Amino acid sequence: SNEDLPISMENPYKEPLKKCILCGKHVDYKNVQLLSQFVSPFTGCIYGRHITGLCGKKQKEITKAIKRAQIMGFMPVTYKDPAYLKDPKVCNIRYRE
Amino acid sequence: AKHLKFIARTVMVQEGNVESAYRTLNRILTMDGLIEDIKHRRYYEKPCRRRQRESYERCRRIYNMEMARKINFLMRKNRADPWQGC
Amino acid sequence: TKFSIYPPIPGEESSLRWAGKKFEEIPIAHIKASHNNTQIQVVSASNEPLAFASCGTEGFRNAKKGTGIAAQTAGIAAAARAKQKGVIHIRVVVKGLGPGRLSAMHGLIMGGLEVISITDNTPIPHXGCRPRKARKL
Amino acid sequence: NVESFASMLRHSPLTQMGPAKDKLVIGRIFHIVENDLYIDFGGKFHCVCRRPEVDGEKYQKGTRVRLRLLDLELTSRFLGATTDTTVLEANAVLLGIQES
Amino acid sequence: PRYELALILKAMQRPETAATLKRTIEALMDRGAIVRDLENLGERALPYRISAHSQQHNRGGYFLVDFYAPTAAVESMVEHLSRDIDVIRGNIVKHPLTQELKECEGIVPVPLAEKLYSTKKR
RNA sequence: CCCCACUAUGCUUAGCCCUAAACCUCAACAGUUAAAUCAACAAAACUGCUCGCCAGAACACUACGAGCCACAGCUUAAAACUCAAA
Ligand SMILES: [Mg+2]
Ligand SMILES: [Mg+2]
Ligand SMILES: [Mg+2]
Ligand SMILES: [Mg+2]
Ligand SMILES: [Mg+2]
Ligand SMILES: [Mg+2]
Ligand SMILES: [Mg+2]
Ligand SMILES: [Mg+2]
Ligand SMILES: [Mg+2]
Ligand SMILES: [Mg+2]
Ligand SMILES: [Mg+2]
Ligand SMILES: [Mg+2]
Repeated sequence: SNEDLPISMENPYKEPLKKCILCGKHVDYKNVQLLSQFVSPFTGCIYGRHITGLCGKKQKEITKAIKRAQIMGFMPVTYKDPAYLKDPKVCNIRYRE
Repeated sequence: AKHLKFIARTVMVQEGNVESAYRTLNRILTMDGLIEDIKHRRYYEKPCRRRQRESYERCRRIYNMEMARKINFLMRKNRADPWQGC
Repeated sequence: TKFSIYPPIPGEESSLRWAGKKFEEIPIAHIKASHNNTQIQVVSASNEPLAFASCGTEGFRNAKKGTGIAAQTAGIAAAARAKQKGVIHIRVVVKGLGPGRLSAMHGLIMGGLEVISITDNTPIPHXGCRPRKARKL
Repeated sequence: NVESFASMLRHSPLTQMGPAKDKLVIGRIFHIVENDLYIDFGGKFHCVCRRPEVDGEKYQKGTRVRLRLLDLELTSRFLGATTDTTVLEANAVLLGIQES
Repeated sequence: PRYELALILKAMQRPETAATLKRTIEALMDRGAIVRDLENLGERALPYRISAHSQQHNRGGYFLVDFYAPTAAVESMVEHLSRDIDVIRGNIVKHPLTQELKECEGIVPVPLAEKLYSTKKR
């Protein structure tokens, strides 16, 4: 017949599924430096997933890890640890502007 | 009461411009949601009323974000008429 | 160096000085801006009372107290009594969201005091006492 | 020996381009309104680009320019809609003037 | 199974801290636990003030105790740590390495919900 | 209705009480999106099968009988008179 007819295939141009910054990495409640990167530097409020950019699974992990660290003397509650104020900025939030 | 003081929600005044610093402090509290939390905590909001308010705000957010997306999507069409007279 | 909105850490060493006094030694001006009244107290680093003023102690009574101008009057008076004891620079710790939240701070500025840091210490319970019932207005 | 439509579609330059995102193409300016340039790059819909300030005098009718396509057609489905909202135009970023 | 004891000790001298760690470990062994490893995360200032046994603590040393103990041994150890005056705070949790993190394919985009309302002409 | 003070109560233990706009007022399981899609509105229209329930309004979340740790209670639940509407 005709060899130019379209064939059935999966999309070859399909880009790989996007992954969060913490995809494939363990989250531990003792890893305070990682946890402090997802709380406000003035109030210590836990940022939402619209700010952190994490997926559903890691957002739950960070929230559970932060809550465990706060009660076990690893993470401050009312503020963000000053020693970790110079970490790379990964949350899409701006206060002064 | 048991945390270090003068760290949380503290803004340093630059060159004596107190007006800018206070607005910066006010905006930070608003962005984190502290300002709205305090006002609703003045009088107790019953659980039935809170869920109705939250559902209204969540529905409001969906409509606000969807309408905003369409406005930005159609903003490129705000140019002048390219076929004037037709 | 670039200005940092974050306060210096008491443990760390910082080059910022105000009339030869470090940030931890600056007297503190606590402001309590309630919905009906504003109370301003200035204390030193060693928790020594220096000056206290309020709308009720500055010729305002009843509903007149819950106004910005009344808080501004108290702020000027609080600065005047603090300035007698040698207070120049203050750290502002404002508590409450009352009408005199900012106007009371203006009185301190116009009274001869300098503001270097602003802190909000409004009490927000994290779940706490159940507040009063809603008003049927 | 008649070329079938499937043969025409397979060998057409548009089909062999693949995805239109971040592809350099050459378009022709056919209509100009103020500083808005209407450029047709052989697709179904044309693209509208602002007149560059560096060399805006050269951009005239019939001038060929270089484009980086971002979408052949701009459509998006919003809340409560049963169909996508189409702008009847393409999205492209103007880069320069094609020279031979 | 395998547990992890997030142990925060009062800032003391080396002989006193060393005695406390040995005494705490012996409590686990007396309750059938098999201690795996003893880790030292250092000593840093506590994020918030902690009051315990009518003492105000501003600094404390961080240690981690990994051990294998039966389920019934967890309850007994918690009661033991409360009576110890040299322990600022002691919490027993599952060892995070025991849980296996499921491999994540990525993020699947969520399409806009459709057919939520009838197509009647309102 | 506004303001203040304070008690039952909201908490814990043990035993009761068994009600709600207990409402997502939209039954369980297995399906379909085709025809006539479909009163209206609401949250599109239906198929197979089974169970529960409903037959004008009011009297009536009532009377009586019965059962219940309930005794100013709950569950089950009428009738006469009346109206031509609800
Ligand atoms: Mg406390
Ligand atoms: Mg009482
Ligand atoms: Mg319910
Ligand atoms: Mg029902
Ligand atoms: Mg059933
Ligand atoms: Mg079904
Ligand atoms: Mg219809
Ligand atoms: Mg009833
Ligand atoms: Mg009855
Ligand atoms: Mg009977
Ligand atoms: Mg009876
Ligand atoms: Mg029943």
